[PDB]
Amino acid sequence: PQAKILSQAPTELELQVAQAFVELENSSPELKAELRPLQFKSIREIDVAGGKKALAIFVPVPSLAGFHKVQTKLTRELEKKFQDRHVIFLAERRILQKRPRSRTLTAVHDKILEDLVFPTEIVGKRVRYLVNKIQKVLLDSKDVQQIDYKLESFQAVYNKLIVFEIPS
Amino acid sequence: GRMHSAGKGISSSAIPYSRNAPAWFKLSSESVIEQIVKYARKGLTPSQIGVLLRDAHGVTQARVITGNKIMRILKSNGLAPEIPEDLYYLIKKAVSVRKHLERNRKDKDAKFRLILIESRIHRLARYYRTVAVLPPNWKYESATASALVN
Amino acid sequence: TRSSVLADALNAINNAEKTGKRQVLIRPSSKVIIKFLQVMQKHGYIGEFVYIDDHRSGKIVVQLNGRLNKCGVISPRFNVKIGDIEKWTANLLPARQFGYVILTTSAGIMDHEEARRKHVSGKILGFVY
Amino acid sequence: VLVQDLLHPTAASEARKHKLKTLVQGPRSYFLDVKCPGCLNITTVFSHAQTAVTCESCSTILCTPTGGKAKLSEGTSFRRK
Amino acid sequence: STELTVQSERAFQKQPHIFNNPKVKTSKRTKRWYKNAGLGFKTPKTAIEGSYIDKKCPFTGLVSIRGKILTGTVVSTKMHRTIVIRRAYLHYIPKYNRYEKRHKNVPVHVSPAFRVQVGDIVTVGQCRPISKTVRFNVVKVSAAAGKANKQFAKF
RNA sequence: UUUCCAACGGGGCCUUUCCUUCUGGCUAACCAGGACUUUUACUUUGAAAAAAUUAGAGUGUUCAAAGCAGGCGUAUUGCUCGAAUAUAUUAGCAUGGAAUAAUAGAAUAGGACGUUUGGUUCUAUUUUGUUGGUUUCUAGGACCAUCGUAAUGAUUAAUAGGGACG
RNA sequence: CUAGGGAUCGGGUGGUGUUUUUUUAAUGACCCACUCGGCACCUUACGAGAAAUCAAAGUCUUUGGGUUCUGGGGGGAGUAUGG
Repeated sequence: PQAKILSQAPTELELQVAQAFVELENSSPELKAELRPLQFKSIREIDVAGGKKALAIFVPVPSLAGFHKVQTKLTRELEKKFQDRHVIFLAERRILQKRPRSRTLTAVHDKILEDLVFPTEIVGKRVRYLVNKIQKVLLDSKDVQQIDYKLESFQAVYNKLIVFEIPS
Repeated sequence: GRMHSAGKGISSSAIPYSRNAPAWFKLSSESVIEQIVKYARKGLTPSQIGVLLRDAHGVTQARVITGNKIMRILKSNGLAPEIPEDLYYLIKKAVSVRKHLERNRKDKDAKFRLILIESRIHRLARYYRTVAVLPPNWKYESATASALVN
Repeated sequence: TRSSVLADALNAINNAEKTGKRQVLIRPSSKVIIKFLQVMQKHGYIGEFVYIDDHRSGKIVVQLNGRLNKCGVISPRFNVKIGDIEKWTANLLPARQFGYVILTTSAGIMDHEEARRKHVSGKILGFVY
Repeated sequence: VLVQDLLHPTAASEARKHKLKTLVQGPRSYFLDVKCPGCLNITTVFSHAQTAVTCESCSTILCTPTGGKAKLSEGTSFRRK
Repeated sequence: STELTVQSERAFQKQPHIFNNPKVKTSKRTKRWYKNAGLGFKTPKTAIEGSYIDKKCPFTGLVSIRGKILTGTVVSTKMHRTIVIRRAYLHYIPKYNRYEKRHKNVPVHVSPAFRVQVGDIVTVGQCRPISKTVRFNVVKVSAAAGKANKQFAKF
């Protein structure tokens, strides 16, 4: 949980899985220049039924623009070392002395709404009332590469702080 | 429901749910921003910019893949227009009507068609004095509604 | 113009129920109308409803069982004291032992008897059955 | 209408019925990524174009603008999506 | 206008009974009596460090603050050392359960310590009667223009 | 009242639900102390609303309309009940309530989290030695040189309008 | 918002779509469908109205989407008077 490629914002669990934190500055010519600047704040494991923990990796905001070009590859490269545990990269957004309007308290987790998955976007909320209780919200897609199979932990991820029935 | 026209109309630009660049367009935001900056230094009105080079270079809009809208673009460049895009071309309509007003004197609908354009320029000058993008000392006038476009 | 979206609500459901539907598509809609209809579902005059969303106003679909005979906005949205809600009962309600005017107030939105229970009285919204 | 939610209708019944009247809004027209007969460079003109495309190699006007959608000069290779 | 060395009137404006000591001349060089206005008012720093006199200033002169305090917006500063505010309110009628827009003009004396503009927001307090119309005196200027000093130099 | 099954309430707290900072009584229960997660419109609880009118105990004025009057033994030299409350919006004065309508912050980031640092207005409860010309470190505000800070500001593009072009 | 329609006209599309002929569906125009604009029609009237009738002269005693101007029995009288 120690070593190298962060700017030293530590948590007590970084290195038991993460050769990407130690030795992908060694197996990369230019992902060397990509992973080495990046930070992440903290790591929470969250139990979903089956002894199945999701790791809420608190990546900051300035590590999403080029990180989208490696999130297609890295979410299964910790599925190559530890299994029946899961990696989900979350970002942190402003709650809105003097406070503005734009990204207030639910628009905080409106960009923590699409960012369970990538890259197929959204189609809209479908919120049920007496079955604001179960809160349907759907997507439309072009492809399926991290939607439609790991979503049944993502159901338990979101609605405490795009609910996961999607007809392709 | 139209003002000043008494008709019904739908001139459509509708937008579906998804916000970000969905499926196929492979450029970064910097590429389309520098494309719009290339377009902006050509020195034309933002209507003429969009109508050509949203249509000839695969640009979707100037807000979805770009992020900064066009009048925000030009004010970060030093080429922000005097009176932005629409009040100018409504003064251009006033130019056309007032130059036809003295081709022939008794074109009586031209007296009626200037009033509607003049009224909409009054509303636009008043709204642009509201949010303080027009300076509130100058007032729109017919003695400046034919020497300010051409 | 839809000066009151809450008015060009249930008038639409008048034109659905009097014309005999089971649903209607309400667009626009607000949290005014959303909590209005949550209050109506809590009373169960109308049945289940769902808010579906766009990146525009939004739509609501209602699945009642008929018991919505008439609703209506009581615009302009008069401001009422505690004793004066009971004036507004006997003007425009069927009988004493049922029927609800509802209210927006600084305690949110609730009918005039929950106003009598939770001991305020605020601005009018409509009458519902 | 009797008993079906309007997430659950016959789907494509209102799909061509003037985009915004549908259950949500979805635009009518389409994108094309096509290449000219003068460069074989992918020149994305919009389907309902309003601009007469000068070629990127030649000066040939490779489309003529019309209402509805525009009228291209022949020699443009099409493919799907 | 008044040209501090403020004695453009026929009679020397001064603080009454305050006595600039002429025999002893030493490191004092400022004998200016000022009072708190009461009620938690920050005194204006012109009044501490000014040469004007204004008998009816609530910070330097022989008036007092009592009873009422009133908000509003300025209008018509074309008098001298006084403004007029106008307060809008909604009269009530129970025939129709409805309201009615009305306004009232209050002619209120203003200090030279504050400097105002037609359209600001004032807070005034009641005083002893000053003239026929005036029973008030300007005591707080909550100008809410919006910082247009260099706002036109915009990105 | 021992009390098994569910139901109506708000609170202590919690699943980013800040519910704050401020420390002597102190080892936040609550009392001084610096800012509120903005100000009006609205409403809720007090207070002011003269007595006489209007509503009502109780009183066999013989019922009453009235009236606030009066009842009881060994009448042995006395005993003893009263003369309520309801009401009266705006305006005015106090506090929450947290919708509605209003007013908009942070488009310069010449701004906040700045727990930061040269420098500016400073400074005497002071300790100075008793009291006043000559001083600092120094308690308590602001910014330029100046960058460290968390999640740094663009609520929509309307089956509402205004442009362009076809 | 609802009926229910075969056409219209102003636009947009082309069916292994039918013929003169650009070459089966080109110029144009068609059967079958589909869209918004203008002009109309007639049905059962759910709703009305006193009634002729009205898809709005509706969703008003189950009375409140927003806003403007008029009427209070007949006359005398749109008369006098004044602006």
